[PDB]
Parts: sequence; structure tokens; C-alpha cells
Amino acid sequence: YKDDDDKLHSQANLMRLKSDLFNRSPMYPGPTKDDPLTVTLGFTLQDIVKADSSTNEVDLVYYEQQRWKLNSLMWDPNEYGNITDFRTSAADIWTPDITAYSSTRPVQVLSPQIAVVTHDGSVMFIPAQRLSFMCDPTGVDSEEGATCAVKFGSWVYSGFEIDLKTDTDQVDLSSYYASSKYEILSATQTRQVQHYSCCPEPYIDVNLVVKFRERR
Amino acid sequence: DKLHSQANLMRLKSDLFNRSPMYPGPTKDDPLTVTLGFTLQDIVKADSSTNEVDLVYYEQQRWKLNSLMWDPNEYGNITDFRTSAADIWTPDITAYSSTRPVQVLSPQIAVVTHDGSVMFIPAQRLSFMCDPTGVDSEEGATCAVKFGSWVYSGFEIDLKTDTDQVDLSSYYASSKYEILSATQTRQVQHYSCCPEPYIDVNLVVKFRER
Amino acid sequence: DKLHSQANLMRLKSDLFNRSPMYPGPTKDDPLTVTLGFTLQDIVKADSSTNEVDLVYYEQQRWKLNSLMWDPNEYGNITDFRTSAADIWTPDITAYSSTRPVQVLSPQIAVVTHDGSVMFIPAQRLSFMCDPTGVDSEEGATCAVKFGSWVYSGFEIDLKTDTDQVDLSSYYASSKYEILSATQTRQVQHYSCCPEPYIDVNLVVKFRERR
Amino acid sequence: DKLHSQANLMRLKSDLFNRSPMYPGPTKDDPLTVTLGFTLQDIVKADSSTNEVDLVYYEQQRWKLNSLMWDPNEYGNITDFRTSAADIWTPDITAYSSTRPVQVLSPQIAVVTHDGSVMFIPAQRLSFMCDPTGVDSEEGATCAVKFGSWVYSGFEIDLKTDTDQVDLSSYYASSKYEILSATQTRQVQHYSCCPEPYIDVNLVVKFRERR
Amino acid sequence: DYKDDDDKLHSQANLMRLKSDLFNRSPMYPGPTKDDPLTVTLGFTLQDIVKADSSTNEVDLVYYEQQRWKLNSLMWDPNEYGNITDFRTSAADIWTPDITAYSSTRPVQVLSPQIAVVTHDGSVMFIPAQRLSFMCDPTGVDSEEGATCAVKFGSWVYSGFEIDLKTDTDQVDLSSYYASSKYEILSATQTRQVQHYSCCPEPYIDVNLVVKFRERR
Ligand SMILES: C=C1CCCC2=NC[C@H](C)[C@@H](C)C[C@@]23CCC(C(=O)O)=C[C@@H]3[C@@H]2O[C@]3(C[C@H]4CCC[C@@]5(CC[C@@]6(O[C@@H](CC[C@@]6(C)O)C1)O5)O4)C[C@@H](C)[C@@H](O)[C@H]2O3
Ligand SMILES: C=C1CCCC2=NC[C@H](C)[C@@H](C)C[C@@]23CCC(C(=O)O)=C[C@@H]3[C@@H]2O[C@]3(C[C@H]4CCC[C@@]5(CC[C@@]6(O[C@@H](CC[C@@]6(C)O)C1)O5)O4)C[C@@H](C)[C@@H](O)[C@H]2O3
Ligand SMILES: C=C1CCCC2=NC[C@H](C)[C@@H](C)C[C@@]23CCC(C(=O)O)=C[C@@H]3[C@@H]2O[C@]3(C[C@H]4CCC[C@@]5(CC[C@@]6(O[C@@H](CC[C@@]6(C)O)C1)O5)O4)C[C@@H](C)[C@@H](O)[C@H]2O3
Ligand SMILES: C=C1CCCC2=NC[C@H](C)[C@@H](C)C[C@@]23CCC(C(=O)O)=C[C@@H]3[C@@H]2O[C@]3(C[C@H]4CCC[C@@]5(CC[C@@]6(O[C@@H](CC[C@@]6(C)O)C1)O5)O4)C[C@@H](C)[C@@H](O)[C@H]2O3
Ligand SMILES: C=C1CCCC2=NC[C@H](C)[C@@H](C)C[C@@]23CCC(C(=O)O)=C[C@@H]3[C@@H]2O[C@]3(C[C@H]4CCC[C@@]5(CC[C@@]6(O[C@@H](CC[C@@]6(C)O)C1)O5)O4)C[C@@H](C)[C@@H](O)[C@H]2O3
Ligand SMILES: [Ca+2]
Ligand SMILES: [Ca+2]
Ligand SMILES: [Cl-]
Repeated sequence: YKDDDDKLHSQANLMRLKSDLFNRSPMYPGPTKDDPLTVTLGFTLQDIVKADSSTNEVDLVYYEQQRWKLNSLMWDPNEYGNITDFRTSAADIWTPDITAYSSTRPVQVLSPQIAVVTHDGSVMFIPAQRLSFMCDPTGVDSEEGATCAVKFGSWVYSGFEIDLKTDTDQVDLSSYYASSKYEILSATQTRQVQHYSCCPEPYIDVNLVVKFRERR
Repeated sequence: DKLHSQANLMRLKSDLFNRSPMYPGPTKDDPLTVTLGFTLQDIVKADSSTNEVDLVYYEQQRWKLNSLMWDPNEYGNITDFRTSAADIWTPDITAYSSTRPVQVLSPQIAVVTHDGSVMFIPAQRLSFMCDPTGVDSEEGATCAVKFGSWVYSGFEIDLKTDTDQVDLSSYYASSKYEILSATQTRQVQHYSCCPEPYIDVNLVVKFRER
Repeated sequence: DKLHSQANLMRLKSDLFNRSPMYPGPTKDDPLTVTLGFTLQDIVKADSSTNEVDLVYYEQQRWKLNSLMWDPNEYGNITDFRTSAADIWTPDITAYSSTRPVQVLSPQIAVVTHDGSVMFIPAQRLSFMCDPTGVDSEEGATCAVKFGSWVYSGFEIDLKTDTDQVDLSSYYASSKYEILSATQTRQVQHYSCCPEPYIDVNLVVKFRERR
Repeated sequence: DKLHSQANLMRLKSDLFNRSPMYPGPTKDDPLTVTLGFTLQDIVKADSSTNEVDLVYYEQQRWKLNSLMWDPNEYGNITDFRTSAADIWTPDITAYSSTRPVQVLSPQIAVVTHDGSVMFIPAQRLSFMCDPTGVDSEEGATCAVKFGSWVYSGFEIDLKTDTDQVDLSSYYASSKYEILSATQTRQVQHYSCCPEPYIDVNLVVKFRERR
Repeated sequence: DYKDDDDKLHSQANLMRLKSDLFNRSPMYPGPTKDDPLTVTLGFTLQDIVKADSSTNEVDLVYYEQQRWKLNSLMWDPNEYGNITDFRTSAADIWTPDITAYSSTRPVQVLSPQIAVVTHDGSVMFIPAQRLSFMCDPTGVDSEEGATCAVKFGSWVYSGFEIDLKTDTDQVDLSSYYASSKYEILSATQTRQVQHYSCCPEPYIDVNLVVKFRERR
């Protein structure tokens, strides 16, 4: 019965932490110019599924890793039975509105929408996705291959509210499907800055550039 | 000071969304101006077996409400915020000759500024009625589709444009189809049945195989 | 004025939707007339490998409730308003021979007038059962699909039309298919089991491949 | 008096839905009979590259609950009403060998009668596992799909039919496929693990390409 | 105290009281933790290989995915509730494990009612029927040796110190396999694998579904 109570007790601690973080205190309304947020973005490309030259659409399957850190999600694990992290439904917390800028169909989510929250206040959210986007696969049947590119970024926040960044410019290809119809020649993920004439604030995206060819 | 910034935004939003009778939509005594514009990104597909064409575009919608106005001084110099499109009233702007339900490609979030203006820009994929005959020639094909309120007249939603030129500066350079022109013309009509004006925006695209 | 216009509208909605009972649907003692009409916009596709045809149309539905009545004088001269179709009772009018769920193309919003009348006009894409044999001939193909209430007899929902001619004034001029005729005929059926009449509107379209 | 018929119905629905315990599902001590019947409307598609066939049918389901009975004399002679299927318990009848989620074609509304019986007739399009080999010959193709509760044994839901003949009186006369026969046969099975009987209805359809 | 007062009540009455006590009253289960890990047993019953697309290297499978776990917070004494030993609940009204195909190419399509069976020992049985498109090269399907493909299933967000994924057998149940499928199964195995990463001390668990198949002659 001791072990049963320890288990009951760890649950009570997890619920106390969640109740402290989500119900007792005000939650996150989203970033502002006086409280900007850094979102780190990374791609793990799994498969090029289809390259359609009649419409110039290509379909990719990838994991999109999103990470940010909030003071409001920080806690001392000592105040909560040494809990260092927990899980939560992505709908229960603020998440950044990162979107592909040149999709041709709504993105299809392939993983459960659950985020990992760590005691330093960092949130990790890794939606697995199938995306159709604009791409001319001319060259795919040659040694040089085809090249396509799609930009990801916030829909409604500038770089003074959400600063987007990558930890590396190299797309993780260590999970790329070895028997895909297409082989990857290179895949890069590059933070780009753009300014509009109207406006002094920078606008940021991460450009996913994939060079690929028919596997032979 | 980051604490106070967040506190000010939370206060602004509860003041506007919880402590105030929120906008129930327009009336004939209280008409709303809605300004509409298109940024055409791609002609994805032109199907000659069914005469349907598929477009991807950003549809910019703007309107302004007194109920969404505030003084940035009372709220730590906050001049704008974001809200879910589901949490505010949005206009019922619809394509009149779509052949499939529109597919939304962007997060359904609007930008509200302190002057009460709301900007909502859904990226959409639309299939609509279009005969692509001529697309494989130099002159190209021409198609058209009207957008407007489904249930409000021009005395209720005053639908306007800022320009008759569709923005082509985001158009995909390697589309199967090149754009010869794209216009967005406001049409104000009076039908014999009724005294109210009815307004639509007629999107006309002339295009050909690249 | 504009703060009073909005105040009265919100007050009218409150009085209809929160301070009297909402409509539980028709009964044999309190039957409801529903008037139905079609505006055919396009025959998108005719599939001879499965005998399905796809139409796009606007389906106009009209009914009238004493519980949606008001005196405009008591509400600042407001003579109509709009409501989500989810927030009111609507009639269960269904195609009887569809092959895929109907796809709705228009915002699901209804128009309520002070006389209690409701107007609801969904734009729809429908796939239904149809053999398009003859479509590539001068005589063309002919198909038909019935619409009616799924669960109410004619003693509970009295289905009517205003005309037996489908409105073809919005028909897409450059469709793959040219319309030869489109009619919408009220039909009354009687089953031997049952004294009550069963009503449908039979949409019959004759069409052929354009020239 | 039409305000009184409306009020009587609201009073009936309040008494049944809000002022007594709603039905939580069957139990071993109190099992429920569910009667199932098919009305086959169309074979839309037979796909010999994946061995899937698509059917449109009406699936009639009927059960009876003490908790839904009333005396019509206590409620202005109301003998039946309609309810959204979402607002009452419904049985978990499932095709066991579908290959795509079922697609519902009719409004999800049930008919409740004063004896407590509930009638629910969803129209559905179903893709299921079927080898159409022979469909282009005179003897035709034969396929079968079982239906039953996903989670209740025969000691909890006693599944029955009224007839082993599938109703073909609404079958589309201009389908690509004609029906040679269609039967719905109650089957009882036991598993080594367990004493309870498990019940299904085997829908067996023989069909061929129409001439 | 005796446990006789419940015997006088309708079985439905007792069922509603049981659900009420477990769901409405008990603060429910926040999911597993390192201090309170959960065992989840996973098993597959393969019903059909519907489609093998050599133009995209996607294969479509239909199968029943059996999931079983046991929670203390869902235990009860049948003697307090008219000898009710089990009940059904919407899968949306309880916690369920986040078991995910790792190499799907389309969202899974659910083919059965999302209802779970809860037994008085606290065990939950949940068996969604599913259609899955996943990454698979079917080259060789038109030969005697056939094609081989694999797809791993596991928790998306929990390590092996939080959800221990188990199997009852490494044999995929083929006793419901569609006898007239376009494809015949040569073999089908489900192997629990433990993965260790350079970065991290926690083990990670998946079940690898490996199917060898060919076109039925
Ligand atoms: C909802 C929106 C923008 C949605 C469309 C886009 N969103 C991501 C960011 C903010 C844009 C810079 C890019 C854009 C998506 C991708 C894109 C392209 O690839 O060409 C163009 C998008 C851009 O977005 C607007 C107005 C945007 C440009 C930057 C300055 C500004 C002015 C205020 C501001 O308004 C926007 C949000 C941020 C804010 C408040 O600073 C309003 O941005 O307008 C409008 C589009 C129709 C398109 O023409 C292009 O211009
Ligand atoms: C829900 C509706 C109309 C939905 C269909 C359309 N909506 C947008 C506006 C209001 C119409 C002028 C156009 C219409 C869509 C496009 C269209 C076409 O391209 O041909 C025809 C649409 C029109 O809409 C009605 C009645 C509409 C015409 C204008 C006057 C009026 C009378 C009252 C009013 O009712 C309508 C709303 C506005 C209101 C209250 O002022 C009822 O409009 O009826 C009904 C359709 C079936 C179609 O025949 C055509 O006629
Ligand atoms: C939910 C339902 C019926 C759903 C299916 C249909 N609904 C619309 C009306 C009520 C039917 C006459 C037609 C029917 C749809 C179209 C159709 C066909 O094209 O063949 C057949 C539908 C019919 O509907 C039933 C029982 C219906 C026939 C008329 C008398 C009656 C008996 C009571 C009653 O029950 C029905 C509702 C009305 C009610 C209460 O008066 C039960 O209707 O049963 C059941 C079907 C399986 C089919 O065989 C055919 O018979
Ligand atoms: C959710 C479920 C079963 C879902 C799958 C099926 N459901 C309908 C009924 C109950 C089964 C007899 C058939 C089955 C669907 C069709 C099918 C087939 O055609 O092969 C096999 C289904 C069966 O269902 C299990 C365990 C089922 C068989 C009978 C006894 C029992 C033991 C307890 C019990 O658990 C089940 C519910 C009923 C209950 C509580 O009495 C657990 O059923 O387990 C599990 C499947 C993987 C499959 O192998 C086959 O065996
Ligand atoms: C949401 C996630 C991971 C989602 C992706 C995957 N989830 C299931 C488990 C946890 C992974 C080991 C596998 C992985 C799916 C399958 C897969 C593959 O087949 O290659 C790779 C997935 C993996 O998951 C990450 C970070 C994962 C590796 C193990 C250690 C760690 C660090 C903390 C932790 O973070 C993850 C949850 C568990 C936790 C908190 O312990 C964060 O796991 O990161 C992230 C992916 C982009 C991919 O590169 C690969 O690496
Ligand atoms: Ca007209
Ligand atoms: Ca007892
Ligand atoms: Cl008109």
C-alpha cells in the first residue's frame, strides 16, 4: 500500500503543478513588442511522397520541431516532487502560428497534438505533417535533380514579436525513408529576413530547400 | 516590465471581449464597410473534363468597429493584438460559383488595431467554374468568379475595394500557368425586385500554359 | 443611433432566443409549410463508370413561425435579422438518392423577418445516382433526384413549391453540359400501411455535352 | 391550441429528457434488443484493382426503452416525436470489414413512439472488402460484409432481423450493377475464451454488370 | 458496513452511479510519469492490404489495433454496484495512450466506434479498426518472394520510463485476414524494440510491424 500511495502522490503533484500553472496564474496571451518570443524551428524530412508535374505540386512528409520558452511555464521541481517535465494537449497552451507560405492544400497532421513542457519553461511541440506545396519537379529525372522550396513562418507576427530561428541550416535526414521514390541530394533550412517599405520591423521565415531526384 | 506588458494585454482583451456587448453584425441603420482584395499565388489546376479551375490566393478583408477601439495610454502603449477569427464576428464573404467547399491554408487569426480596425487574411484554395479553352494558346483562357456577402445587401455590408488590380507580386514563378492579367472589379447592382444595392467583387483571371 | 441599433438587435435576439420557448419542430396538430426551390448553377461532372452525376445548385427553403414574429416598433424599426442556421430549427430536407454527403458551399446563415418567415438558401454540391447515357447525343441524358423530409410526413411538413420550373438564370454559360430542361415537381405518395401522404420534390434535369 | 400542442410536446420532452435518468446503455442484467434491416439502394463502384466495392443503403435500426414510454392521453394525444440521434443513446452497429469510414447521407434524426420504440434509419455509403471477379459474367460476383455491435455481446445487445431478405424495392434501376440476390442472415458465434454468444448480420450480395 | 443497499436498485441505476463515481467525482488520471509509469499492451490483427502504390511507394492496410492498460483510478468493487463487472465509455471520456504510426503518410482513418471497455480491476480495452497509408516500396510484390515492409508504432511523447509498451505475442493475428484480398500474406510479425539514443539515458520503445506479402495468383 506504500507503493500505491507514492503513485497516487506523484499524480497529485503533477495535478498540483498543472493547476498552479494553468488555473491559478494568468496564462500566456501571446507575444508582444515589449515581450517578444524566440521560436526555434527544425525539420526532419521523412519522405518525398509524390511529385506531380501536371499541377506542379510536391507532397512531403516531415516532423516539424517547434521550441519556445516562457517564464510563465517555469517552476522549481523541488516545490513539485522533483517533476522536471510534463505533457499537455497543444490546444490547452498557446502555440505559435507557424505556417507554410505556399501550401496548396491544408496540412495534414499525422501525430497526436501533445506538447512537452520542461521546468525551465521550455515547450517542445513536434507535429508530424504531410504537406502539398508549390513545386516544379522539372529535372527530377536527371542526375542534377529538381529543386523546390517552401517558406515557413508566423502568419500574423513580425520578427519584433516572434523571432524565428534554426539551430542548424542542415535538415535532419537521419530518418529519411531509404526506399522512397525520391532520393535527397540536399535539404537546407535557412532563416531569412525581409523588410517591406511600409514598415521598419523585420519579417522572418525559415526557407526549406530540398534538392531531389528519382531514385535509381 | 514583461510581466506588466502581458498583464496589460490580458486586461485589454477582457475589457473588450468580456466587459462589453460585442458586435452582433451589421444592420440597415448601422452598415459596415468591408474592404476586400486578392493576392493571387497560384493557378494550381485547370480541368477541361469538368471545367473547374483551382486557385490559391490570400483574401484580405478589413473592417472597423467602435467596440474594438482603445487608447494605447490606458494599456501600456499596446497598439494592436491578435485574436482567433472564431472569437469575433467576421463577414460572410463567399465565392458565388465555387464547385467545392473552400480549403483554408492559414491559421484563422485576425489582427485588431487600437483604431478599431480588424484585418483578416485567409489563404485559401478554391475550385470554381471555369472553361479553360484557349489555355494552350497565346491569348490564354479567361475565367471569372464573384465574391460577396451571402446574406447582407449593400445597405448592410458596404463592400469596397482599394484597387481593381489583383496583387500578382506573390504569384508562383514556376506555376504551370502564367497570368496575363488579373482584375478585381466592384459591381454594384440593382435588380428589378428590390431597391437595395447588391455588391460583389468580380475576380477575372486571364491565363495560359507556361 | 448606431449604439441603439446594435442594442435593439441584441435585445430582439435575447427575447426570441432566450425568453420564450424555441420551436420543437412540427407536429400533426401544428404542421409547417416549407417551400422549396432550386437554382441550378452547374452540372460539374457526369461519370458513366459509376453512374453518378455532380450538380451545384442553390436550394431555397422558406418557412414561417409565430414564435419568430415581432413588432418592429418595439425594437427600433428592425424588420429583419440574421442567425446561424445552427441556432434555429431547420427542416430535414434531404436528397433521397445521393451517393456522397452533400458539400455546403455557402455560409450557413438564415434570414429572419418580423412576420416570422425564415429564408435559408444553402449552396450545395451533390453527387447523386444517374445514368448519363445519351449525354453525347442531341437528345441528351435525363436524370432525376427526389428531395423531401427524412422523418416528417406531409401531415407534419407540408412541402410546397412556388413553380415547377428550376431557375436557370444563374446557370453557368460555359459548363461542360448544356441544360435542355430542368423541372421541380411536387409529388404525393401514399403507402398502403399508412393514411398520411408523403411529399417530395422531384428534380429532373435533361442535359447534353456542350457544342 | 397550437401553442398547447407545442407546449404539450415541450412538456413531454422535458419529462423524458430532463426530469428522469437517461438511458446509459445495456447491461447483462437488462439487455437490449436491436433489430437491424437493410434496404440496398445502389452498388456505385466495384474496384478490381483494390478489391473494394461501394454500396449505398438505408440501415434500419429499432429498439425499445421503458424510459421512453408515455401515455398519449397525458400529453395532448402526442403519439410520437423526433430527436437528434446525438441526444439519445444509439447502438454501436458497425461493418466489420469496411475499408473507409462510413459516410452518412441522411439527417441524424430518430423517431420515438409512445410505446418507447426508437426508429433510426441512417442512409450510408460504405466501402468494404469484396473481390468483384465474375462481375462481368452472367453468374456474377458475390461478396459479404458482417454488421454487429463493436463492444457488446449477445448478452448485452440481442441483435435480430425481421427478415433474411434485403429490401431491394428502392434499388436504383439504372445502376451499373444489377442485383441477382441480397440476403441478411443472423449469425451466432462463440469464442473459446468466453461463454457469451456474439451476434452479427451477414449481408451477402450477388450482383453483376448490367446489360 | 454491509454492501446490500445497491442490490435493491435497477442495473441501469447502479451503472449510472458507477460512472458518476469514477468520472464526475474522482479527479481523473493526468497520464503517466516516471514516478507512475503505465504498461500498455499493443497487438495487431491484420484484416487486409487494400492497395500497394508503386508510383508513390505507399501501402494501405486495414487492421484492428488492440490496446490494453490498467488504472487504479478505474477500479471498483462490483459488490457496491449490483455486481456490475464492466462497462463501456466513449474513448474521448477517458485518457488513452498516444500510440502513433511513425511512418504514416496520411492521417489514420478510424473504421469503428470509439468506445472502450472498462473492467472492475481497472483494465481498459480499446480496439480501434483503422485504415493506414504508410511508407512502403512494393517492388517484388509480383514475384514468389514478395515484398517486405515495416512500420513502427509507439508513443509520440513518452519514453519507456513513462509508457512501457508490451506485446502478448510477436505474431500478428492473421485469423481475420481477408481471404480474397489482392495480396496474400507470407508473414506478419510485431516485435517490441527498445532503442537507446546517444543523447539520453531513457530507453524508447516501439512495436515494429513487418509484413511480407505478394499478389495472390
Ligand atoms: C495577417 C496578415 C498577413 C498575412 C500574410 C503574410 N503573413 C506572414 C507575414 C506577416 C508577411 C510578411 C507574409 C505574408 C505571407 C507570405 C507572403 C508571401 O510569401 O508573399 C505574403 C504575406 C504578406 O502579408 C501582407 C501584409 C503584411 C506585410 C508586412 C507588414 C504587414 C502590416 C501589418 C502586418 O499585418 C499582417 C500581420 C503582421 C503585421 C500586423 O505586422 C497581416 O504585416 O502587412 C498581405 C498579403 C496579402 C501579402 O501581400 C503580403 O503582405
Ligand atoms: C440568403 C439569401 C440569398 C443567397 C443567394 C445570394 N446571395 C447574395 C446576394 C444577396 C444575391 C444578390 C446573390 C445570391 C448569390 C449569387 C447569385 C447569382 O450569382 O446568381 C444569386 C443569389 C440570389 O439570391 C436570391 C434572392 C435574393 C435576391 C436579392 C433580393 C433578396 C431579397 C431579400 C434578400 O434575401 C437574401 C439575402 C439578402 C436579402 C435579405 O436582402 C436571401 O435578398 O433575395 C436567391 C437565389 C436562389 C438566387 O436566385 C438569387 O436570388
Ligand atoms: C426515418 C424514417 C424513414 C427514412 C427513409 C425515408 N424517409 C422519407 C419518407 C418518410 C419516406 C416515405 C421515404 C424514405 C426515403 C426515400 C425512400 C425511397 O426513395 O425509396 C424510402 C424511404 C422509406 O422510409 C421507410 C419507412 C417509412 C415509409 C412511410 C411510412 C413510414 C412509417 C412511419 C414513418 O417512419 C419514417 C419517418 C416518417 C414516419 C414516422 O411517418 C422513418 O414513415 O415508414 C424506411 C426505408 C428503409 C424505406 O424502405 C422506405 O420506407
Ligand atoms: C472492443 C472489443 C472487440 C472489437 C472487435 C470485435 N468486435 C465485435 C465482437 C465483440 C467480436 C466477437 C468481433 C470483433 C469484430 C469482428 C472480428 C472478425 O470478424 O474477425 C473480430 C473482433 C474480435 O474481437 C476480439 C476480442 C473479443 C472476442 C470475443 C470476446 C471478447 C472478450 C471481451 C469482449 O471484448 C471485446 C468487446 C466485447 C467483450 C467485452 O465481450 C473488445 O469480447 O473479445 C478482438 C479482435 C482483435 C479480434 O481478434 C476478435 O477478438
Ligand atoms: C515530441 C517529441 C518527439 C516526437 C518524435 C518521436 N517520438 C517518439 C519517441 C519519443 C522518439 C524516440 C521517436 C520519434 C518518432 C519516430 C522517429 C524515427 O522513427 O526516427 C523519430 C522521433 C524522434 O524524436 C526526436 C526527439 C526525441 C529523441 C529522444 C529524446 C527526446 C528528448 C526528450 C524527448 O522529447 C520527445 C518526447 C519524449 C522526450 C520528452 O523524452 C519530443 O525525447 O527527443 C525528434 C524528431 C524530430 C526525431 O529527430 C527524433 O528525435
Ligand atoms: Ca437571378
Ligand atoms: Ca451489493
Ligand atoms: Cl436575381
